[PDB]
Formats: sequence, C-alpha cells, structure tokens
Amino acid sequence: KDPTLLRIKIVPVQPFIANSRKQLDLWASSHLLSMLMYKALEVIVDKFGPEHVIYPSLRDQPFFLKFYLGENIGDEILVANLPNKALAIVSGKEAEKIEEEIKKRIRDFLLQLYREAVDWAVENGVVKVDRSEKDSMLKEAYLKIVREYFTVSITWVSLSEKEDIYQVTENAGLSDEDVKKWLKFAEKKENSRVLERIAIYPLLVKILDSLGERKVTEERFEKSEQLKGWKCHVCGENLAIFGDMYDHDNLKSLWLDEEPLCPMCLIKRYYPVWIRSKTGQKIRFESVVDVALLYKNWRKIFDEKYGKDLVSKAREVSEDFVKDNMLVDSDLYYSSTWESGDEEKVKEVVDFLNAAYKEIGNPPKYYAILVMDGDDTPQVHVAISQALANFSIREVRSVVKDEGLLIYAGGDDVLAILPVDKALEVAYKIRKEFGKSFEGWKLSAGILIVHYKHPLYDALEKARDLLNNKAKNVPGKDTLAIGLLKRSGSYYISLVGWELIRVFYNSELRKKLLEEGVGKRFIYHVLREVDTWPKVGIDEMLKFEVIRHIRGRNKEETKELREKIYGEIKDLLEHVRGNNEVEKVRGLFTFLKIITDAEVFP
Amino acid sequence: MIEVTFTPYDIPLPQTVAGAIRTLLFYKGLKNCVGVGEEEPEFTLVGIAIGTEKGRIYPLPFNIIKSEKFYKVVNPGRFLGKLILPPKGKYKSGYVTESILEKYLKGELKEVEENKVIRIEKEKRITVEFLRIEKIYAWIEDPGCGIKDILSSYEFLTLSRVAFVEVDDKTPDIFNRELGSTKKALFYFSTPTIGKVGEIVQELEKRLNAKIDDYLLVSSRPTAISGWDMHEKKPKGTKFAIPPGSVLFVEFKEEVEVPPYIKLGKLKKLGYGLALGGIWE
Ligand SMILES: Nc1ncnc2c1ncn2[C@@H]1O[C@H](CO)[C@@H](OP(=O)(O)O)[C@H]1O
Ligand SMILES: [Zn+2]
Repeated sequence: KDPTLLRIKIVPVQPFIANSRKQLDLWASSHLLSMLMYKALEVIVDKFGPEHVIYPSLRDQPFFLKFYLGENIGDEILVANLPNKALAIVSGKEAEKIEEEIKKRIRDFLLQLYREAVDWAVENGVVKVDRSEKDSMLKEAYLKIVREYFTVSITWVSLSEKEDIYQVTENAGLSDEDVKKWLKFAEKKENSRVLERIAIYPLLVKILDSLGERKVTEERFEKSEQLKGWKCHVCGENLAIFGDMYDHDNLKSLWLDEEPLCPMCLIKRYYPVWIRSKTGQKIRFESVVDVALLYKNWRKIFDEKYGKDLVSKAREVSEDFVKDNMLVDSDLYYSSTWESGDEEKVKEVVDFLNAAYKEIGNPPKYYAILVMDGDDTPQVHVAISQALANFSIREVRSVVKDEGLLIYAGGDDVLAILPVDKALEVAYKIRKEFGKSFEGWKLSAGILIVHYKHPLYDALEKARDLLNNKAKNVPGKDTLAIGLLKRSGSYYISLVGWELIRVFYNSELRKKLLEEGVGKRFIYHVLREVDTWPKVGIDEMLKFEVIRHIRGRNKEETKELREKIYGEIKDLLEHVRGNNEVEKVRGLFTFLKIITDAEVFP
Repeated sequence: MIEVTFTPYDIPLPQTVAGAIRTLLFYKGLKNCVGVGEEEPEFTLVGIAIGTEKGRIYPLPFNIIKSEKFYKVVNPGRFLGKLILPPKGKYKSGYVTESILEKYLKGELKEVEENKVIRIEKEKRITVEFLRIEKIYAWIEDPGCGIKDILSSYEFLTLSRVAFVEVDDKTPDIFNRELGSTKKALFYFSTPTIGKVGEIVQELEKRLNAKIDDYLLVSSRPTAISGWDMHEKKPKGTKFAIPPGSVLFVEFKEEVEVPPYIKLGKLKKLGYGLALGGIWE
C-alpha cells in the first residue's frame, strides 16, 4: 500500500549468549535468539510474504522452510542463521500495529517456553519441589523477568514522503566526503533536490538505524524491580526460582547439580529438548570436551581400542557413570576427573587411562572458539541479502562439516567451537569462500584457544575482545587475532593477515619445528632479541639466530635449509600485523610459540 | 561538602564506600546516622570517582567513538523532529582524565588522542578480578553526623581490605563550574543512575523547573545493581541502572542554567545518580 521501510532490532545478544555454563547453553541461547527473529519476521511474512523482507533473505532460511512451509529438513536446522537485525517494507498504515504484534508474539512465545520449561523441570526432576508449590513457579515475579528480558525495537520511515536530499542528511549528521558526492550524483540523475526518501535509500537505512538505537535505549531501561533472594548460578543477575523462599543451602539442594536457575536460564536448559521434540534434531557435540577430543581423532582412536573396557570399568565404579554403553560425562575420558568428581574401583580406571595415554597419546584438553565478522537500490540490497544468506547457510556449513560445532552463521558473521587442529584451516577457508562470493569484501576474526575447564562466559568475552579490540583495531582490518589462554593463566596474542596461514602451512619452517627442544629455544632467543630494537638490525639478527638453531644432515643440506627458513620468515613477516619490524618479528614468533605449544597441540 | 580520598591496599564500589563509613560510625557510637536496618544512611554519598597516578579519571562518554588514531566526539543529529546519534562506529571503552572530561562538558572537545584514553590494568586473584586502581574519591554531604571529624582521627579504614584515609573539607572544582545558559544541555552520569529514562527526565524537569522538548540517552547495557539485605539475610533485589559514561542529551523548551552537577534516580544517598552538567551545539 503506502511504502514504508521498517527495521527490527533484538537485544541483548552477547550478554545473553555469554550467560552459559555449558556449550549446550551457548548453542541454545544463540539458536533461541534466532527463533525470536523468526517469530518476528513471521508477523511480516503473514501480511506481506518473503518478498518484502529485504534482510535477511528468508528464501532458503531453514527456520523458514521447516516452521513456515513445514517441510522436513535435516540437522542444518540446528544452526542459527537469522541475525538480530532485519529490514522489511510494509504498509505505512500497518507499521504501528506491526510494532505491537511483534512485541506480543516474542513476549507470548517466551512465556510459553517458560511454562513448558517449568513442567519439564518438575516432570524430570531438574527442580525437586512439592507438587503444590510448583504453581508458585508461574507467579508474577517470574513472568516479569521472562517478559521483560529481551527488548524488541521496531522503527520505520515513509518511503514516499519527499524531502530535500542535502538538508535531510546534513541534519541527521551523515554529511561525509562520500555521502556529499553520492547525493550529488543522485541530483544529477534527476533535475531535483526535493525527492522521495526512497531516492536516498542507502542513507535512509543508516538514519533508520540511528532512529533504532534511540528506540532501544528508551525501551531497555524499563525493567521492573526484582524480589530480594538468591540469584541464578548461571547468570548471577536474575532471581533464581524459589530464591526468595529458601536460605542459600536449602535452595541449592532443590536443583539438579545444585545450581539454582532463573527463569531465562531455565528456558535455556529446556530449549534443547524442545527443539529436539519439535525437529527430532540435537547438536552432535554437547560439551566443549566433545569438540576438544576431535583433535587428530583422538576420541575415535580411543573408542576403538579402549571404549568397551573403559565403560565396563566405569560401571564397576558406578552404574551412574554410564548410559547406553557410553560415558554419561564426556570429561570422564580424563584421569584427573576420576581423582576428583568405592575408592579402589577407581584406582583401576585411572591406571587404565594412564597406560592408554602412553599408547595413543594424552587426551586433548584445549579447544578453540572462532568468531568472525565482516569488515565495513532496495532490490539490489535484496540481492546482497541473498548472497549472504547463501554464504552463511551453505558455504560456512560446508567447510565446518562435522569437524566442529557451527553455532551461528547469520551472513558475514560466524560463531563456532572447533578442535585446535582445525581452527586455523576452517577460519581461513571461510574467509576464502567469503572472498569468492564477491569475486574486496574483508572479514576479520578472533580465535581463542582455551582449556576445557575455563568458565565459558570469560572465554566468550576474550574471543569477542580478540575480534573487536585486536583484529578490527588493525588499520585496513581483514585480520585474524589468535589468542592462546593457557590454564596457568598465561595469555599469548598474535595479529596476523589471512595469508600467514597459507604461507606457514606450506613452509619448511613448519616441518622443521614439528620435528624439533630446538624450535623452543629458537623461538625464545629470537623473541628475546626483539624485546627492544636489536643493535645489529632485524635482518642480521634473524640470520644469526637461524644459523644458530637450524641445521641439516650435512654442510650442504644445512646451507640450503638456513637459506630457506630465513626466506620463509621474511615472507611470513609480510603477513604479520604491527607498526614496525620488531613488532612483526614478535608477532610472528608469538604465533609460532602458540602453534608449537606441546600441551595445546600434543 | 567534604572530599574523602581513599588509598587502597590488599556490592558496587559506591555502596562499599557508603557502607564502609556507616560501619565506622556504628562502632564509634554515632549510630544516629548509620541508619540501622535501613537501605540508606543519614548522610549522603554524593558520588565516587577513581584515580591513578594521573589523578581522577572517568569512563569515556558513550558518544565518543574510536576512528583510527583518534576518539571522535559525536554530537546529536536530527531526523523528523527526533534527536538522534549518527552511526559512526562501535564504542570502544576506556577512561579519560578529569581535565579531558571538563573540555568535553564545555563542548570544546572535538576529538581525543589515542594515547590519552586510559585503560585500567586488571589483576586476577585466587578466582576473582580487580582493577589496579590507585585512589578512590568520595564526596559526602554530612547533615550533622560529624563524619569529617571522625575520619580525621583515622588514617586507616576498612573497605576485607584496608585503605588509607584523607579528608579534605572543600567541594571539588568539577562541582563548581559555571556552564551558563542554553537550550542544548547534556548530563554525564558519573555513577550508575537507577531509574526509568522517562522518570529521570521528569525529575530533571521538576528539578530545574523547565520543560524538555526532546532528549536522547546515549548508553550501552544496564548495570545490574545487587547488594546485601542484612535484616532479610538475603541478597537485595536486582535493579538495573544506566551505566557510568552514559550521556543524556537534552533540548529544553526555554533556556536553562545548567547546574555543574545534579543527582537523579533512586539510592541517591548511596552514591548513585551523580550526573555532571554539560553543553552541546
Ligand atoms: N543469534 C546470534 N547468535 C550468535 N551471534 C549473534 C546472534 N545474533 C547476532 N549475533 C552477532 O552478535 C553480534 C553483536 O551483537 C552481532 O553483530 P552486529 O553488531 O549486531 O552486527 C551479530 O554478529
Ligand atoms: Zn539466569
């Protein structure tokens, strides 16, 4: 009818996602957020179809195919592909009512999962509470928290309305060097300054965004007071259910694993079963240890020479540690777990694993968190939405495969948990595909390598930091910030260009290190030569250290080797971020220090 | 107004300061202000600020975005009658010195150099994380509890860590500024301010007895405010505050004389709601 541009924004995102103890909560949060966008986009598709939703492109969106068209689709449904922002065109007369419908649908949807969640929690002993006092679980205090947690912000603008090109953009504060010219070329294409807004669509989107941000900070601070009482063990913010009726000890004795959950985190624990009973699907790897154990198929090699025995000696300790001839807790593959979480029947399990470690190698204890983000008419905008929709649904999914857990892929952004020996390769390919998708378009990323016991909220925060304050802070961006957070607390960071990965993989330096404590002292001496500017100069120092630690089998072979390692180092130096040569040498060697760490890459 | 400077050595920081003083009066008999079994004390903690070797520092205002080697100050734009903030990049956090904050409040700051933005050094401990802070400043309005004379008899107080105490009886320059009159004023929240945007604004109106045609809140994500409830033996109910660094842009109907500072929201007595006056063009 009367053309109107409408933007949708859902928050909070990262704070919600970060509030997770298990990888399953992380996935659930991400997935649920995507479901919220879906519940919001359906309100517009019901009234105008997928042709009026410019971004994201619903066309091939699994959620759209399975929940809207009802088709039967596979595990690809488990990946969150809908971002938290969207653009559509609606009847200007419909706008205001649509803003009310969308808020109500999301609000009703959550209250529903909550009610389903509470029944599930009781019927499955997540919370051991009287049949009677189960009703207090749906009192107002808890409904408030569920109802007010997310903030769906919708703002729109009339496309038909006419305004003075320059006067509108200047007043919105968009008069850049670019915008100034762009507009001109638009006044050239038409003998006029007073046009219909849809004539400056691009700049319209940005104004709409600003309008959107104004809307969110007015809506997100309206939260209601909360009853005094013990807080949720997962997020620490909201009241834990029953947290106002019991003392701290009595409260925790009422929950599975003694961890009191608030309404949101309860929905969080319940979301996986919901999605499973509604699609018959569930994530292949439930914990970070499952992903960690993919390193060099360690897990698969263990289940083919010690699987049966381990499960057997497990029951001997307790029938609980098993379920379907499998281990209940994936972390039971580690010695330490048994010496912590019939004393004598355990000494066996430990020693069994200890020996096994000597035959196939110690079990991987580190995993990787990969986060990626794009660096930096309407119908053409739609074409873009589709290239991105297709890149995130098919290409990203394509390169990850089953070597890790792809949690989110909403276009030019990615979140994934991967074993350490697949992180660099996966990240690189994703970036490569992204480039091909546009025959340019740069992508930045953060990879954090962390121990399986590290609190998930903190790891997620460091991964974001690596992305936003390291990688994206590099001039020209298009950088990968690699961070290694060791259990001892030591944290090594390195900023590199995407090509360093390729150059390093096919290098002699790489082979030479994977077969040397020679490489360790080479890395130490060089780093020690770059704490400050080396008097003899970067180049000469590198040759000196190369001659010092590199050797072949005979005078001629070692001559060739030193010459190649040095050359590869200079090449690699081409792809390390830094304000000068000493910073680059440091960065490259910190990177090397990271990939040659024996504990992380056993 | 008295200014107390705490030098630490091995609930939010504001309440910690507030409570540290309440406990001191308690054991020192002067319970006439401790406010036994009450949320707020008798005296009012106007606010708290932190410091390093460089002196007092403040959270970088949320409308100052990093853009290459500079932190550009972004002022309000306008669209169809609404005050808006033009899109110009993500907000990167950090702190700023009082000197810099003053230029910003006067509207004289266009951009701040990269090496001028401070990043507070963290410190892990066993797990817990703390900020390598050197000084904590506290401004208190004592209706007659004789807090100044009591503190001046102590060099050390408990914040369970300990801190050296210094009590200067003189309001800081930041609170004595002369901003002038204008219709385009701003309010920088130096401490978490508890309340609904709309409520804060009303209060702001009925306080400067003026009318507000439009306002824009540049903030980030709510600060969750906890606290212990002694008589209840439980944790206080969570409240969500507008985080320090947030800027309330205001456009008055008729010119107003911008106060150098003003308190808003709940828990004023505990240090919350300290807003500093500013101006924009
Ligand atoms: N459902 C989700 N799950 C994981 N990440 C998501 C997500 N939805 C959006 N994102 C990502 O969260 C970033 C910070 O808010 C967003 O970037 P924007 O700044 O919103 O573009 C998304 O990349
Ligand atoms: Zn929670």
